[PDB]
Amino acid sequence: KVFGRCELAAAMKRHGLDNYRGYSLGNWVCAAKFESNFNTQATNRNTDGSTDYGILQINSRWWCNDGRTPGSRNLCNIPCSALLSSDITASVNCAKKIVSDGNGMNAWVAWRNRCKGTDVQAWIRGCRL
Ligand SMILES: [Cl-]
Ligand SMILES: [Cl-]
Ligand SMILES: [Cl-]
Ligand SMILES: [Cl-]
Ligand SMILES: [Cl-]
Ligand code: NA
Repeated sequence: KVFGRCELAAAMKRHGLDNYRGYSLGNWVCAAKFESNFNTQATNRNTDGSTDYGILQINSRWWCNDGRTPGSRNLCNIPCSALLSSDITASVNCAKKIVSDGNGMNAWVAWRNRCKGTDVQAWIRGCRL
């Protein structure tokens, strides 16, 4: 599913991400924009052989099981395919664990490089929330 901007903002808020660990909703929308262009089916292989999955490009090295990432963990206790669903529940619940891991949203390199320090409220501007 390719979400609309405000559609995704509303779904993330309903799933409790708004201000989660202090990160306002626009941070999460901005991260999803640059990780996946709001496409739940996005996948991308990493140089180390792991793969990133879903709207927030969650990595099989630590967070989900895809059966082909040697030496990895599955700390969200989910198949990586669950992160591709039209229902964002699994991606949200896993993102909550990731963002609590110590480095906050810096875990998402694209958030650090493209969202951090910017006017992230622009990502939710105009949305009925
Ligand atoms: Cl957009
Ligand atoms: Cl915001
Ligand atoms: Cl594996
Ligand atoms: Cl599995
Ligand atoms: Cl933080
Ligand atoms: Na894994």
